[PDB]
Amino acid sequence: MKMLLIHSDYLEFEAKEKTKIAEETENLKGKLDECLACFIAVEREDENNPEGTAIGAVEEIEKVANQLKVNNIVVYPYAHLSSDLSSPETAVKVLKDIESILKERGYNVLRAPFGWYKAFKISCKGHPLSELSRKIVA
Amino acid sequence: MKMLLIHSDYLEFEAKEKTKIAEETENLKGKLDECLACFIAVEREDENNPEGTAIGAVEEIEKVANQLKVNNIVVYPYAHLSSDLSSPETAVKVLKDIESILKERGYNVLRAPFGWYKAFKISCKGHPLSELSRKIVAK
Ligand SMILES: Nc1ncnc2c1ncn2[C@@H]1O[C@H](CO)[C@@H](NC(=O)[C@@H](N)CO)[C@H]1O
Ligand SMILES: Nc1ncnc2c1ncn2[C@@H]1O[C@H](CO)[C@@H](NC(=O)[C@@H](N)CO)[C@H]1O
Ligand SMILES: [Cl-]
Ligand SMILES: [Mg+2]
Repeated sequence: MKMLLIHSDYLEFEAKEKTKIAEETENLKGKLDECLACFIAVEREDENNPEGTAIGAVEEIEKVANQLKVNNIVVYPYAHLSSDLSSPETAVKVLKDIESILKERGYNVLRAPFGWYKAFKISCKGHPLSELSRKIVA
Repeated sequence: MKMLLIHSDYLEFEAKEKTKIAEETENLKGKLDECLACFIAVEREDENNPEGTAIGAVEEIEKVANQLKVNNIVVYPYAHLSSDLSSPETAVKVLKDIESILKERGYNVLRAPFGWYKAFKISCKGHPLSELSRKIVAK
């Protein structure tokens, strides 16, 4: 799994174009202020252990989110972070689990929909811990 | 080299804090509209051929910019795209070369400062060619 975590003034997105793997969700458009935007590519190795991957990913997000005193999290599928992707069924499973576990831990989570081409706007705060890269190996 | 190309309504940045490897510059704030924002990690393999790498990079930028009818290009140093980075000296050499080559080919380029912490803002247009990853192996 590869993740880029961006401490943002806001993240706004709008689903524009369907792909063959687009999921119809209740958040085709969405916005979250004062948030950690987590851009996530689910990778082929993740298929070995989808559940452990989600757990590892949540541990890293919470480390960052707690250091920054941030409760708003956007889980944003971002397949461009890796050229070794998992299958779509595994990827959906892992993204929804990261969301589900974060909500159980009291975070305010907005999941952007899987399998769409989307427009987005972001403003990255630019302090020393505002942009962080994490590689998760379960 | 790893590149992530994003077709944007705009890209803005402001340098905030100097890292220990910051490039000396006066270009500390900048904005470019209707651009292809090119986030670039220069990798250690690029050390064997910095010239071919910049040429390889520009070739890929050109193919996208021509498809999308874009003339405005941001060259934005982005180490997080790769876990196997080049030296900072090689990275700047390559990024500068990318800019100068694009400039010779008629593109307008904004180059974001290397080794500074920057605030930034981007609006990605959201279509199938609006975000592209490219791996450049130099010829
Ligand atoms: N292994 C994977 N990890 C994360 N995301 C994945 C994926 N496989 C497919 N996707 C999703 O399908 C859209 C098209 O590839 C991807 N779309 C995107 O990454 C958008 N940023 C484009 O605007 C994403 O929703
Ligand atoms: N091989 C390389 N390729 C591209 N950029 C590189 C580099 N080595 C160092 N940098 C730059 O130094 C900052 C601190 O690592 C890097 N900073 C950044 O990538 C910010 N966007 C996130 O901190 C970047 O400016
Ligand atoms: Cl979804
Ligand atoms: Mg738009």
